[PDB]
Amino acid sequence: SLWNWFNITNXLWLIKK
Amino acid sequence: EVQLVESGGGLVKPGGSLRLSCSASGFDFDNAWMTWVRQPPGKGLEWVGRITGPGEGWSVDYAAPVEGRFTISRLNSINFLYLEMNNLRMEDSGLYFCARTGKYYDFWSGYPPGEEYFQDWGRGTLVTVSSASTKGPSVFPLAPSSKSTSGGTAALGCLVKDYFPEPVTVSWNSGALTSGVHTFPAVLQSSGLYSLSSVVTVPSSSLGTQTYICNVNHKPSNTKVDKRVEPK
Amino acid sequence: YELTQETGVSVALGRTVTITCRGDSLRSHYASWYQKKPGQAPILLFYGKNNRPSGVPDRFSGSASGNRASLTISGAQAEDDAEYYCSSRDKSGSRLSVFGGGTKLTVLSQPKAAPSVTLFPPSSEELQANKATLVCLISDFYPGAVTVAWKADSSPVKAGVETTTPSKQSNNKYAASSYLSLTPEQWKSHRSYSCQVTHEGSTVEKTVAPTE
Repeated sequence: SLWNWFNITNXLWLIKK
Repeated sequence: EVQLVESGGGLVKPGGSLRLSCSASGFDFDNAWMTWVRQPPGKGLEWVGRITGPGEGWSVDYAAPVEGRFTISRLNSINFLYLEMNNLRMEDSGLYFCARTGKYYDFWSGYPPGEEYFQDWGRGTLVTVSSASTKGPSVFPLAPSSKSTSGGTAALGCLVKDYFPEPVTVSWNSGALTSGVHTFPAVLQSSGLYSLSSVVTVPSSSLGTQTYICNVNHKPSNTKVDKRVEPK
Repeated sequence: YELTQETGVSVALGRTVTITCRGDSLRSHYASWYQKKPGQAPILLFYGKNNRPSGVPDRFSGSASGNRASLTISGAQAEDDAEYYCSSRDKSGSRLSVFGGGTKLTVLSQPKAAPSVTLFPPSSEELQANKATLVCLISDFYPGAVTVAWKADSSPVKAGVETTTPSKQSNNKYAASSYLSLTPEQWKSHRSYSCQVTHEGSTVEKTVAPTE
């Protein structure tokens, strides 16, 4: 599930690095 | 359009329990994040805990001094937020708010899990925690004198001491006297009893002609006292 | 509280003022500001990088640099006289939120007024109850920021002092009250008791004595 806000904010930050 | 109404607050003994309710309407309550926030008397706001939406499995995070004692729950069917409180301490006073929590996270500068902001708030409900029992006010007169006079006008009043719980309404001369009268806010002593003062300014050339009586009323203890203040 | 704000800041009418909020977590997280008036619900003023909610006037603007977050109010109006709190994460990468110490914004809409002090010695009726309470009343001053000190003879009084927070009067001026609880023995043991009230650099002192 991608609907965990914590999973999304974490999903989005690694894509910087 | 958004409406928030808290309820269930009141007086309670230390170690006791209480469940606060909060109704919501005018928005999608089922997916909205909710947060309880309290303000101790004479102090600022304090984050209690947050309940998430469906996407996060309704996960709940509490504060450090709160966790292990409080419990947050919600009923999306009736749109009601609940805050169960167990082993209540005196520090848990006095006022509790419920707020609609928003979610923010800038992609280029934000850091997970981002930040939480609160868009809408309610009036909040008052939760008083004390071990003190009901008591009647002890009235004492603040007699005017050379130590308490200034020009044509003089100052005299009453000292409503040791009463519980709030409030105490003080009038003068059966409410006829309202001009120049000032009722100070009450102070909470370390003993757990309230105390205030009701003063009134009057001409010095009226002490012989007019008599002054303060009318103290304390409904929590069912006590009315009519105290006449005379010069020394 | 790991987020620190100013205790109290004052500003003239129609001028700019900037309050700040300091914290280690602010290096990684933004901060949201809220306006708080006594007996009223808080209101979201600003949040994130550059997001101002609708309904909030454009004079409110936020910023962030290092471990500090600032809220600037260009051309502050009279009704801006209120309390303000900044909210953010307690730690970097934490799921918990936390507020700051809070800042009282003093907008001088009215002209600064001198406090009227009156000191009442323990009434004989109270003394018969084996109690003695010195009542020091303060009223009609602006802004609501006064310092009260008690003295036995020339010596400052440490414990036994309880003071209220300045509250709005009918004429929007401020008033407070201080009490000094003493035992009848202590009341009669000293030559005189004083009640020093400081306000905006000025100090008023009233004195009472056991005699007469």
